Amino acid sequence: PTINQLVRKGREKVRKKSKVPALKGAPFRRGVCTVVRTVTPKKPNSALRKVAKVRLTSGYEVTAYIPGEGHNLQEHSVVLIRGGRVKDLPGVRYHIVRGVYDAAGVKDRKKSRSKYGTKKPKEAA
Amino acid sequence: MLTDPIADMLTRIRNATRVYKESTDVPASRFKEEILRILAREGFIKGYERVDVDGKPYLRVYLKYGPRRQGPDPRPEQVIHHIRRISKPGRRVYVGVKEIPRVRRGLGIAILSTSKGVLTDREARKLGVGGELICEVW
RNA sequence: GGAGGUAAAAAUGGCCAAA
RNA sequence: UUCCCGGGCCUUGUACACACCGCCCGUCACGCCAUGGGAGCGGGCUCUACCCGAAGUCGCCGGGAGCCUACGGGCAGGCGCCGAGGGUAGGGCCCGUGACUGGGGCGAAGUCGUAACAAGGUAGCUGUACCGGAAGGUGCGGCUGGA
RNA sequence: AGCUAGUUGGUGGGGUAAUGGCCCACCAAGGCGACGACGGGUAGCCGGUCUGAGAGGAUGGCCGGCCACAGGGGCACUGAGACACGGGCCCCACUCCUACGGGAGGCAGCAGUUAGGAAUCUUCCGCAAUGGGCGCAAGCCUGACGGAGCGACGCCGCUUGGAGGAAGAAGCCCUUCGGGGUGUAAACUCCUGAACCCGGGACGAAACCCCCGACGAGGGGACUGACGGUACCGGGGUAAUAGCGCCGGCCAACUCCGUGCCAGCAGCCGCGGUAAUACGGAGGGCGCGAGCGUUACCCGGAUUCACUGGGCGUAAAGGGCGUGUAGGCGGCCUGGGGCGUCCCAUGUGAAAGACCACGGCUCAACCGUGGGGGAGCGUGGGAUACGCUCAGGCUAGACGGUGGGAGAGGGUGGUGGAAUUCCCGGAGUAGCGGUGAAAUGCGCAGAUACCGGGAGGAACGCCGAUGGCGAAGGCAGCCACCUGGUCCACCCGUGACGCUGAGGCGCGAAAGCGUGGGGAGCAAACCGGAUUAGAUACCCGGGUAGUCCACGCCCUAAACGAUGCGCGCUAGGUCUCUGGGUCUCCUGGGGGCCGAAGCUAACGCGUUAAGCGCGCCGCCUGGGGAGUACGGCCGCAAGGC
Ligand SMILES: NC[C@@H]1O[C@H](O[C@H]2[C@@H](O)[C@H](O[C@@H]3[C@@H](O)[C@H](N)C[C@H](N)[C@H]3O[C@H]3O[C@H](CO)[C@@H](O)[C@H](O)[C@H]3N)O[C@@H]2CO)[C@H](N)[C@@H](O)[C@@H]1O
Ligand SMILES: [Mg+2]
Ligand SMILES: [Mg+2]
Ligand SMILES: [Mg+2]
Ligand SMILES: [Mg+2]
Ligand SMILES: [Mg+2]
Ligand SMILES: [Mg+2]
Ligand SMILES: [Mg+2]
Ligand SMILES: [Mg+2]
Ligand SMILES: [Mg+2]
Ligand SMILES: [Mg+2]
Ligand SMILES: [Mg+2]
Ligand SMILES: [Mg+2]
Ligand SMILES: [Mg+2]
Ligand SMILES: [Mg+2]
Ligand SMILES: [Mg+2]
Ligand SMILES: [Mg+2]
Ligand SMILES: [Mg+2]
Ligand SMILES: [Mg+2]
Ligand SMILES: [Mg+2]
Ligand SMILES: [Mg+2]
Ligand SMILES: [Mg+2]
Ligand SMILES: [Mg+2]
Ligand SMILES: [Mg+2]
Ligand SMILES: [Mg+2]
Ligand SMILES: [Mg+2]
Ligand SMILES: [Mg+2]
Ligand SMILES: [Mg+2]
Ligand SMILES: [Mg+2]
Ligand SMILES: [Mg+2]
Ligand SMILES: [Mg+2]
Ligand SMILES: [Mg+2]
Ligand SMILES: [Mg+2]
Ligand SMILES: [Mg+2]
Ligand SMILES: [Mg+2]
Ligand SMILES: [Mg+2]
Ligand SMILES: [Mg+2]
Ligand SMILES: [Mg+2]
Ligand SMILES: [Mg+2]
Ligand SMILES: [Mg+2]
Ligand SMILES: [Mg+2]
Ligand SMILES: [Mg+2]
Ligand SMILES: [Mg+2]
Ligand SMILES: [Mg+2]
Ligand SMILES: [Mg+2]
Ligand SMILES: [Mg+2]
Ligand SMILES: [Mg+2]
Ligand SMILES: [Mg+2]
Ligand SMILES: [Mg+2]
Ligand SMILES: [Mg+2]
Ligand SMILES: [Mg+2]
Ligand SMILES: [Mg+2]
Ligand SMILES: [Mg+2]
Ligand SMILES: [Mg+2]
Ligand SMILES: [Mg+2]
Ligand SMILES: [Mg+2]
Ligand SMILES: [Mg+2]
Ligand SMILES: [Mg+2]
Ligand SMILES: [Mg+2]
Ligand SMILES: [Mg+2]
Ligand SMILES: [Mg+2]
Ligand SMILES: [Mg+2]
Ligand SMILES: [Mg+2]
Ligand SMILES: [Mg+2]
Ligand SMILES: [Mg+2]
Ligand SMILES: [Mg+2]
Ligand SMILES: [Mg+2]
Ligand SMILES: [Mg+2]
Ligand SMILES: [Mg+2]
Ligand SMILES: [Mg+2]
Ligand SMILES: [Mg+2]
Ligand SMILES: [Mg+2]
Ligand SMILES: [Mg+2]
Ligand SMILES: [Mg+2]
Ligand SMILES: [Mg+2]
Ligand SMILES: [Mg+2]
Ligand SMILES: [Mg+2]
Ligand SMILES: [Mg+2]
Ligand SMILES: [Mg+2]
Repeated sequence: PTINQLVRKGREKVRKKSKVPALKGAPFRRGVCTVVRTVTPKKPNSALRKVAKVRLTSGYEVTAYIPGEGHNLQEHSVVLIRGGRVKDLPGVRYHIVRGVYDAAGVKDRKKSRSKYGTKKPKEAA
Repeated sequence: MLTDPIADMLTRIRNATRVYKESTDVPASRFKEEILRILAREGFIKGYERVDVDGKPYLRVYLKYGPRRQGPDPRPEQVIHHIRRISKPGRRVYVGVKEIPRVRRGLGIAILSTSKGVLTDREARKLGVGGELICEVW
């Protein structure tokens, strides 16, 4: 554009929108599940991923992913939403923090315990 | 209608250096003579002279080139690699004495108009005037 | 000799997968 | 050597490249999500008109009635305008919700056909108009992104 | 996209410490708005903070400055100062007390409770210091403050030892079994010594006060510490927490076993369906280390809104075309002003923060003291090249004049011939049409082939082209009228009169719409005959809107050169259209091809640029959703922007 056009119209800012609507960018949100089930992934994959429809403290109701192997989440279990989507699950853009109020840590887990919320095991060594 | 007669003169020269001509005719004006005088004092051209073309005043700018190279593409090197206008009529550029650009660590010049007259980046910085940054020549 | 120029046929091929 | 099958050289077209046993289009069936319309319903903000209108400043009276140390005075008190707010009515914007309904995105292997890419077997595309389960067909005109 | 009743101005008043419609009475009809009023949404603002090479982008928490509020709302009183946070009045909501009629309360002060939330502290100590109020003073008050407490929340410092030590124990992992790795790692030997125990023990404090001196200057004397018996010094003295993430590429770190598109991982690309360095565990390794990872948010990378610093033939992007309003930009010469612009001087640009030095805490974090200019703005003085303005002059731009030229440029009226269809007449037969082949169809009711006459509508063969004209759509028989654009020669006149152009206005193929007319051929829809598994198609026979005219709408397109307009410069060769000349040849306008330099991602472009530059407008910012929905405007509708 010309210099006369820039002083008239100007340049537009980017203003990127959030990929996670957590009410002003809250890092975490507490909520209770409504239904616990499994959904199929996209074409490049095939399995039964454990998810849960969580109704949080803000009226919203979005499904979240349950990581690890084995859980204890029920229809009336309170969880904590973390964030981050699942590439293979359409609609799932959140994760459930393991080790919170009603979400227990992965049993027999030893490598990555900061994630999945597992305590430090002690075997006299 | 020559919206920018100063930048047009710089392009008549730029179009002649790529075709390697001896001289080219540019419209006559006292301000354009001050620009060509700096180009001749700095050693970018051989000089100029007030000529007459069909009864109209013109200025023949004798171009300057380097020695004839060897091998493929023996075209001689340019003494004026590129000349372009900075302060355009659509966006006027005015600089002081501290806000003067350094053209190639001093290897190139920057012609700019001041109240004292048409000076270079070195002359205007020594006299401490500055003004409208006309053009940079590298 | 330069343009204007000739159709009778006939559908389909599961998903993912080698620097 | 026209035709059927396979093959060689050059050229031409391609949206094919696990390479035409290729690619690919739309409808229909099922599931998830968001969104438009929808008899309407509910809430929030705001605007206009009028009715009532506390406290209080200001203005008038202070008299058939009050208190005062100087009285052509002061105070109490009475009236009036404005006025928080409340009420009635009608509008403006925004949001939530609603039987039903429209189209949309997304979801390994469901049904129907062959539209396009090789003159894709009717060159293709395109604006408009009509028709048709569906891609789409046809009319009029245009384009080379065809010969 | 329009807004405005105290609305804009005047006069006279009320009120104020004081101007002002701040409020009132009368008068005038004004005031604001694309330079974005009005309205909606969000938000306290700044010094600064974070990021960034810079320009910029993001942000306003501690600290400092200003503003605004003190349960929501209104109001005044006192007062130098308040419409007052711990003053007053009233209304509302809530809480408490009531002898039931009428009373009290306002943590957004310090702590602390409850609720909300992912989450944010002690109902601590002292007025010793600094500061504030009152008091002459003694002194009182001070949840300001100075401190202590909780919390890896951040930054900085420090410890979990140091030196030896096996060709290299045990266990565990790998293996080709020969061995390799954990690994000087461990045990073990010496040395030091964080913790802890004992003793000492502050700086921060000097005045106010008291004496000499005149309760002044000057000199002398005394009192006072929360932190706290903390820091710190000295002596003695124990080998004394390590965790977290990752190891397919990006990206540093590789092997075994278990599972087998299951379980699972995943920031992007993507791994897993029987030998996975990508899942889970093991060993080993890599990176950090009282931290390490995850989520959320800001900047960067992103030159991916491009001022520095981007693009639009085919990737996203040139408006369908023109005419023009505002605006933006503008040829050569001479002076006046000095607005922009530049220089100098001066004031301001608080402190803190940032930067550079030096220094205080044993170092650092932190903190103290110096130094350096910013940017902007006010004032005085100077410079005048350029941009601006004023005045004068000029001709190369632009327009005009005189004489000529070509053209399907447009509108109006008239007019010609060929061909098709139908009607009439004559002659004449047993088929004609149509296809790949057929069949519907037409035909002994006299069809098709032929001659003659008539009617009517539409389009104009040859010329004709790779041609011309127009801004675009678009324009083709012939004649006339009205009328637009354009080119050349003469250099005759005006004299900067110029370019572009948001908006507006006009034109705008085909289709479609309204009213009236017309309707020969063709032909959506429709009906038949074929084809096919099916044919709502392709082929064939019929056929209605429409195609045609007038007037009025509709505003779209592959409206294309997918290339906005104007100007200047940069080799040519060749064909062609059309003017001029001392018409061999030169020169000007226009339409093509091949191509110097150059440009391009390539194809290609290349004086008819997509090259080199300037001015102005329009448009792009990954794909689908989608040119959709909502709203607005336009339209009879279809529908358009
Ligand atoms: N924009 C998406 C739209 O998809 C449309 O197509 C949609 C359907 O037509 C299509 O359905 C396809 C079908 O075409 C095809 N012949 C068979 C196939 N199994 C179907 O697949 C669909 O359905 C199955 C379950 O039945 C799903 O598991 C699968 O994810 C889905 N793609 O799948 C699409 C939706 O996933 C059109 N292509 C078009 O309008 C557009 O591309
Ligand atoms: Mg959320
Ligand atoms: Mg897979
Ligand atoms: Mg992992
Ligand atoms: Mg099928
Ligand atoms: Mg296939
Ligand atoms: Mg697969
Ligand atoms: Mg051969
Ligand atoms: Mg096929
Ligand atoms: Mg393939
Ligand atoms: Mg709705
Ligand atoms: Mg009296
Ligand atoms: Mg009211
Ligand atoms: Mg509604
Ligand atoms: Mg719906
Ligand atoms: Mg087709
Ligand atoms: Mg096809
Ligand atoms: Mg076909
Ligand atoms: Mg066909
Ligand atoms: Mg086809
Ligand atoms: Mg069509
Ligand atoms: Mg049809
Ligand atoms: Mg056309
Ligand atoms: Mg008034
Ligand atoms: Mg706010
Ligand atoms: Mg940068
Ligand atoms: Mg409160
Ligand atoms: Mg007073
Ligand atoms: Mg107060
Ligand atoms: Mg209080
Ligand atoms: Mg408190
Ligand atoms: Mg809670
Ligand atoms: Mg004190
Ligand atoms: Mg004091
Ligand atoms: Mg304190
Ligand atoms: Mg061993
Ligand atoms: Mg050691
Ligand atoms: Mg002391
Ligand atoms: Mg004294
Ligand atoms: Mg010691
Ligand atoms: Mg890491
Ligand atoms: Mg590596
Ligand atoms: Mg294995
Ligand atoms: Mg990995
Ligand atoms: Mg692993
Ligand atoms: Mg970023
Ligand atoms: Mg940037
Ligand atoms: Mg730029
Ligand atoms: Mg770009
Ligand atoms: Mg395209
Ligand atoms: Mg394009
Ligand atoms: Mg165009
Ligand atoms: Mg103008
Ligand atoms: Mg000028
Ligand atoms: Mg000036
Ligand atoms: Mg400062
Ligand atoms: Mg030091
Ligand atoms: Mg007859
Ligand atoms: Mg017969
Ligand atoms: Mg006849
Ligand atoms: Mg003349
Ligand atoms: Mg003049
Ligand atoms: Mg114009
Ligand atoms: Mg039209
Ligand atoms: Mg038409
Ligand atoms: Mg028509
Ligand atoms: Mg119709
Ligand atoms: Mg009609
Ligand atoms: Mg017909
Ligand atoms: Mg078939
Ligand atoms: Mg037909
Ligand atoms: Mg075209
Ligand atoms: Mg066109
Ligand atoms: Mg276009
Ligand atoms: Mg030419
Ligand atoms: Mg080249
Ligand atoms: Mg070319
Ligand atoms: Mg334009
Ligand atoms: Mg459309």
